[PDB]
Amino acid sequence: APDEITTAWPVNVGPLNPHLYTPNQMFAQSMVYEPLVKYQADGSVIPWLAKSWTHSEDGKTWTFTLRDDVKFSNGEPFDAEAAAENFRAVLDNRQRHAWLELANQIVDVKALSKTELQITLKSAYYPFLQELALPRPFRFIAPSQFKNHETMNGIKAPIGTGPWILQESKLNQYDVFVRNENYWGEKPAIKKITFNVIPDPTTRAVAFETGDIDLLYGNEGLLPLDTFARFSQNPAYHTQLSQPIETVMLALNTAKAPTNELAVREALNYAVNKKSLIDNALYGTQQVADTLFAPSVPYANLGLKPSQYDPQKAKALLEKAGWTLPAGKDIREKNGQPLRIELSFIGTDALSKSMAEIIQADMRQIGADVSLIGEEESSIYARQRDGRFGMIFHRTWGAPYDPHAFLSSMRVPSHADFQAQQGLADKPLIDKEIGEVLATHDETQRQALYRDILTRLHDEAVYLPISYISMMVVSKPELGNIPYAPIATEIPFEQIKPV
Ligand SMILES: O=C(O)CC[C@@H](CC(=O)O)C(=O)O
Repeated sequence: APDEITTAWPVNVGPLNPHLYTPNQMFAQSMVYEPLVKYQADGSVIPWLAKSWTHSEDGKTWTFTLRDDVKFSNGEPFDAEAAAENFRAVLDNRQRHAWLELANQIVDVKALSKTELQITLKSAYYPFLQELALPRPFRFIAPSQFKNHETMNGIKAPIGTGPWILQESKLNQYDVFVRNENYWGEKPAIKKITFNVIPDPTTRAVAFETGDIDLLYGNEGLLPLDTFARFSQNPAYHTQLSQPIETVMLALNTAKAPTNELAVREALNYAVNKKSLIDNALYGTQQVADTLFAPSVPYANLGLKPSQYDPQKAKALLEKAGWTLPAGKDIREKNGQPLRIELSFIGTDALSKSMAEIIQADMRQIGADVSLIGEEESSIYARQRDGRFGMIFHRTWGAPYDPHAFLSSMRVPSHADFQAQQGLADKPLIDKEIGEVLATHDETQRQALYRDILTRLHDEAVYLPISYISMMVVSKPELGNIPYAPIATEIPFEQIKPV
């Protein structure tokens, strides 16, 4: 069966609720639901569901001209009314979509013609279109699929206008998608796709080796990085390491002891040996990260000073900061307390645990005792809102979120970044400039803003950049080159031309 292919994923696709996050896997959501406008690599956008559009001279009111020849998955019709209903459906939950400034920007939406769609915003929002193209929450599910007239409280059956229809899902085993025969665009060469739920990376590797897996698409965690290196040397397989897409780092808690002290945060930076960590835990397959964003990220090439591995400098800062060594002890104490710091991570994540132990051992050489708290992913995401952490693995989102959406998110008190930045005297001002960066049409004002924000976050040592990671692919040679989607979180299955 060429028309058909099997792949893998650590967890099920989820309910495929277009307007909800966890556990709805993004790539999947992007398979079923579509946007009015679609994101391009050049950073621009092309018309999609919205055939073309028009805007008020004052740029606050927008009117899109939808496609008529577009039928929802279940034969139903896609029109301005369903659209308005989705937006409305989404906005009824605006509070949680607070991270995406477009959310708290939509004044209201209403249906003009059967195909005319009018959107008015509080302001002439320049990130309007690029933010509609996102995988969520402004995608569309048939109105005839709510739990009342609400999607925030669940949906009926995941039906959209995508080219892929979730034909079947079975907890802990697989998720099946079939080609949507009544799609409005080009016909996807693959007719069926099957995702095998396989948590372990080593298992995913063997799974591929049996011949039962056509492809493996994911990030640094896909399969063990050394096996991937053996795999790329194998004539019968095919592998690919994309260039960096986002950065992984630790987030230090400024609003909590002892990470409430700039000295301790700076010292934590000079104590970790990135390379040794990278070469040893990531198998030299990814690259070292000095700043929150790589210099190749628009607006981020700021010449920020990299903190180099320097145990020497490390313990010197720490002591001047009042954390001295007591007779007969390896760990530093201040006014009675030891320099203990807890590091939370997904206990069942082989990668996090490794960098964890390395970091732990690195810190111990400067008199700091870090405790590893490997926990359920649910408790981890919990401590991120709660702010119950000392240090915490965290990562950016790749294009097109980085850097504007990811910054926007820092303002919302419902996330790790906000939480970690809390105890910063700069915070109020930083959030002020993020809203301003999202608000100015002047490129030079924008350049300066990103500079001020990113320089503060950097100088105040909020994070401990570790590495810029890549997307990897392992596939059967018959599938040819596996393309990358402009949106970092999507998998371009429709482009895969088998044999
Ligand atoms: O799914 C998205 O579009 C953004 C979700 C984001 C976390 C959040 O803001 O709740 C993330 O973890 O990437």
